[PDB]
Amino acid sequence: MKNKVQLITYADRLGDGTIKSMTDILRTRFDGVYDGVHILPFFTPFDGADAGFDPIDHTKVDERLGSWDDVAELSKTHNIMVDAIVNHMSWESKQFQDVLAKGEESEYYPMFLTMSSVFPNGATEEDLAGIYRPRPGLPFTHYKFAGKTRLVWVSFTPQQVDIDTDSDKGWEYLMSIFDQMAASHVSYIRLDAVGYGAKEAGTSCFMTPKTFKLISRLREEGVKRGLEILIEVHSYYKKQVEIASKVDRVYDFALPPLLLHALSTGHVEPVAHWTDIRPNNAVTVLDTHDGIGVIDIGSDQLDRSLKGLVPDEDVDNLVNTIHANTHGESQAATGAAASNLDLYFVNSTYYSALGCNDQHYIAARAVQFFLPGVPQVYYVGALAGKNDMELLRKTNNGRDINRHYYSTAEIDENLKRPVVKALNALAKFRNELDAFDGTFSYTTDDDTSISFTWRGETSQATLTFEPKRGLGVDNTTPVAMLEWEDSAGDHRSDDLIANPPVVA
Repeated sequence: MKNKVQLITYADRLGDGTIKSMTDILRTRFDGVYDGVHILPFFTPFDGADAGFDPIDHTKVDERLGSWDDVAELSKTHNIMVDAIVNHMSWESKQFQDVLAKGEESEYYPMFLTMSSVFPNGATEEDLAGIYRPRPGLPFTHYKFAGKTRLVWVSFTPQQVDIDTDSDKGWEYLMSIFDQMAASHVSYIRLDAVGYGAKEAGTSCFMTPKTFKLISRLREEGVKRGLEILIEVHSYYKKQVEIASKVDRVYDFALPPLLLHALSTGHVEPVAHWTDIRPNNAVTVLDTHDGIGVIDIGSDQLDRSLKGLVPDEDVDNLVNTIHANTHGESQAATGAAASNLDLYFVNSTYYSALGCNDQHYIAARAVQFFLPGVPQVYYVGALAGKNDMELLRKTNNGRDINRHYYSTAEIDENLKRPVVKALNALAKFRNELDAFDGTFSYTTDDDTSISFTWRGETSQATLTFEPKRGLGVDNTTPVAMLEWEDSAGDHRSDDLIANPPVVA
């Protein structure tokens, strides 16, 4: 994966509402800032229950957004990341509908998992009780094949039926997705829910040895077609290190809450600990299209005795600090859980979660960019966007607080803001200084300071991070200082908003 900053966006929420327009914005408003883009699911339909992640036909661009030719056009200037939903598909798909009608006589019967597919011999209570669940209850719902009631395996909703990724028909379907992505010159494939894609009786059915076999099989199919795969898994931070040592690339989901904690408390030991052990074959983010995940630095949720990167209490204080910093907005957007250790995510933009503090926000991005891994900026954060309470009240979907629709006019207005201009200059710096294509090191005081250093062929840069200096949502003291060396010698910026860095 290219070592340049990327944008994460919906095609329809950045510009006039189409892939073509989104491409226009990227090329004219963000030249040299974002060199690639993750286009969130744009298949048919894009505007369903789960905002693109529940398509009926994964292989067809929603014609309201554009066409595969539009993707191919974009590929001429940007590396493109797209989602491949490999674990399940719509119960309204023609394949599953054919099974409801014809049952075992269906061409696609072997394509879908039932309880019997995994447990042809029965299941004990321990067999079912042990399955790792992203949703309450057991992963089964009732469908009638012809007229016989079957328990279909459903990891998420009853409308999303799990495919047998070991079946010929299942693999044929997955490769039809890969083939279309290759034909339109996609570079990167985000494998959604791949951690659930392998079922094996007696195991948790989540990231088991069979799952890694499945991931390695997808990788090889991808390389044959010019595709690189990326896995998206939220798990206890020790699992994450284990997982990343077996796959090409993962997300760094610990960093977003680690930086909220650091900027709110002044403590840098957790960030230093994570820097020391974290997987470096990573994609770095602060915001995503989902909520801010706190699961990723807390205790293991199956065995709470495995403690996270900060004590349980600091996990709880991180949730409540977002609530305070947003003056209740994220409370309205986040469903309660009777305890914040039971939370998985907090619904809020990252800018709003920091209380809209520009110095803190740019510092957070700077740390992101200086840690090994490919950085991504979510489009709301690219525009330093505040919680969208109007859309939230209109849709009652909590995650829409962080999914504002940006018209081209709103984009240009926000490009006028010094915090946004600081972020664009910072990404340009991260793309243009060859120090980042070199070797990484870091030093630390104890709990006061941590310095990230990249030394390359013709350049060097060191980012010092001191949240202790500017505690408080209203503070204007910089907490990130920058020094670097380029063609024009030694340079320094003690304020990344007022004196954003530029490379010779």
